[PDB]
Amino acid sequence: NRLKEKYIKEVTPSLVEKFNYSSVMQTPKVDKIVINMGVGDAVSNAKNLDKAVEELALITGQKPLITKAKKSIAGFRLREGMPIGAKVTLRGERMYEFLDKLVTVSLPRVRDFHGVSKKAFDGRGNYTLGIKEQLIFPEVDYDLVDKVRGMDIVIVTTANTDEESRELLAQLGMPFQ
Amino acid sequence: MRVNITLECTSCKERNYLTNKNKRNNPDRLEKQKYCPRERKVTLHRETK
Amino acid sequence: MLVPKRVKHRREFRGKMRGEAKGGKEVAFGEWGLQATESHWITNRQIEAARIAMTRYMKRGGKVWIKIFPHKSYTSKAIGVRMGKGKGAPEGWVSPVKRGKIMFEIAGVPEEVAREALRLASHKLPVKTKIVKREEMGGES
Amino acid sequence: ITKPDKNKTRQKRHRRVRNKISGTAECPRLNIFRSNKNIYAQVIDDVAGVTLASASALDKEISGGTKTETAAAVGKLVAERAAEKGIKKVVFDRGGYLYHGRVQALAEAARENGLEF
Amino acid sequence: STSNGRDSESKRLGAKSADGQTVTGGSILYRQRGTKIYPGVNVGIGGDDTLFAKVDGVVRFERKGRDKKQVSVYPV
RNA sequence: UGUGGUGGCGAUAGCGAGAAGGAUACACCUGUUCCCAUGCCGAACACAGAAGUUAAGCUUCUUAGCGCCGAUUGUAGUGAAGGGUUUCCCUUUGUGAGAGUAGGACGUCGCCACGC
RNA sequence: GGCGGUCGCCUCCUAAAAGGUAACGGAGGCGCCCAAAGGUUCCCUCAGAAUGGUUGGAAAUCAUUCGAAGAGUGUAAAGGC
RNA sequence: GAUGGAGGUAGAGCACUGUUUGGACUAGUUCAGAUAAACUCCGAAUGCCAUUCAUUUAU
Ligand SMILES: [Zn+2]
Repeated sequence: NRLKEKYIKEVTPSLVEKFNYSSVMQTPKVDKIVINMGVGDAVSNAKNLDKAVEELALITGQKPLITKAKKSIAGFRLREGMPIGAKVTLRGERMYEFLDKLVTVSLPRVRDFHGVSKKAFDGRGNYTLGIKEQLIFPEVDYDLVDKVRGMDIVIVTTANTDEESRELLAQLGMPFQ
Repeated sequence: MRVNITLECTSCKERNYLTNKNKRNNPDRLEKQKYCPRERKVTLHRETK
Repeated sequence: MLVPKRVKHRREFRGKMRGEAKGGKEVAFGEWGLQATESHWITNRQIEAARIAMTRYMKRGGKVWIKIFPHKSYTSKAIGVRMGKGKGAPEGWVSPVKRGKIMFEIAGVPEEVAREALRLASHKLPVKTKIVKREEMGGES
Repeated sequence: ITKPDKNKTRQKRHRRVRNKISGTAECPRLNIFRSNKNIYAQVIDDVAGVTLASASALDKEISGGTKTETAAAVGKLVAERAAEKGIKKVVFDRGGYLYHGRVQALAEAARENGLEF
Repeated sequence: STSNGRDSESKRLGAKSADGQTVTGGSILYRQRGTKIYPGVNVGIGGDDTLFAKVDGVVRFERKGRDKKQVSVYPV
């Protein structure tokens, strides 16, 4: 779609030269994108995962999973298997459209332009964004929203050393500092 | 809550089997397809009211 | 008195010492040792009495290693009670010591202070003893 | 990330198929290999540890199609060739695959041309 | 005045036929809890882990790889 | 011979470090029309393929750092037969460890297919 | 002797490397539960730790890398997996 | 007497669970040294089960 051209036409020559890759298999990629919502409020009101899921599906053409307890802790009134949050996974074209709407439309709606921190790379080459609310997107609306909540993002790639992903990630967008 | 029980055939009316159940878990009557020895055949047995 | 925190069993059997030490028969951390030549039980109070006597004599300190720990409990019944019902209540702690075991170690102090201190510790104890030094290996300073 | 190889994940299922299936000389073992461009087949007895017949996908002379149709030819070939050695009573080891796709094609062709399963 | 004092009946577990002994079909070889020993050629497992012959032959206790044991029965 | 497959033998067969290789084969890789699939996702499993590449798996070769297999002689115990106080200790005769070591070891045996 | 406790059944130690073995010896459980928590066919692999991530804190839920078992097994403990 | 076998005791060991002494360290793992009846990576002497076996013997 939009970036396969961009890879095979701007970036793969760059990255293949910057680290002197003897093969093109060696060039990193983007494998997944996984979205998280930590609700933690089906504890009280059962009608909270519902809105979380409505918003996340307004984003992407995909009904999200439902993550449950996985154990029972009394600090949060948790039994086992109390459905807590929802998640989504994105392959192929769902990833490039979503990255494009992240870099070119949605993200800059956030003010105080701190972009993306750099203590955010796991030490192995995958990256995780951060979002506080939901209003940052053109798929969301004004009134329908009722809570200030936002979503976690993780972008996983095939890279050994962090800096390789640093470049392969800035080169496609994601306006770092 | 657990109670012993008898399952009775539905064509020849012979109480062929003894078994259990929990009657707050299963409120209605059990129903199984069991070999009936009088007719040498598999038949719908049902629990005695 | 030394006491084990948190035993797993409240009572246990007693026997059967049948002397010969299984473990530390050489000096490990100090320069001078106190080695038992008979086999007997050694209690909390005997160890503390020996330790206090040994440390008081060494003005300017030095160092002292206690190498014997009471793991095993006692029991006992009371006067005026006939034989019969289950074991008595536990009263005490002990360690079994078999002949060969080094029990204390001292360093940082010349011979005579160390020898006098080990002499004073042994009169507090129910065993016969020798005094030993680190003798000869690949390295003994 | 580390994608695992598929061949080890199917060795791990093959070793559990084989806790039941095994082949003697009255009832040899019809095995199957399925690679990215072929499928193979051997007829194996295990007390002696040997092969009694075989047929391979695109090694010898099969072609006339390159859909699943390559498999049915191999099934028919091992059927004929094993009936040449006095063999009718084999047992089918799937490998670790499903009895579903182009392994089912080979198996079916085996059952039409001489081998009772 | 003690609160102990109870036990269960002993169960007579162990080996019931020897290595190198001839045996008729169906005879018990070993009573156990769980598979301390495993079944081998011509031997079955019961409902509570007992091992039995299926065929008449001699009994041979063997080694199953590195850390397990096996019983087999071999007819003449 | 080389490679693919499928088997026996207690890892002496394993782990980690290092190199090399694409002849066929093995793989990664490319797609979702059709058989089938995701408690979301063609990721997997299923199928249609053959642009691209030896980077990763795979194969071969070097390495005794980690595991594994370890003798010999000395002890500790203990069958029989005897002696002191009998808590415990000792002497004859037979058996003999666990530790700790000298050494071994980077597999060995077999069937099928194709290529040289 | 009385008062106190105990009286059937299961698991461990005592018990002396087959089986068996006392004491008002040392420790615990049972008098049920499950219509699936039974049968069978396919498929799967755990507990933790470290790193990042908005609410969210040590610890709910996401991603990666180490991880032979340090988990689970309706219910006591042993033997198994 | 010879040959095969089942089994965890006497040792002694710290891989697993309890109990425990010194030292280095750091997050803000390590080096040594002990110990056990209900601990075990290990493991005897003897006893026990067998055998178309052998030599004496009489059950
Ligand atoms: Zn009837």
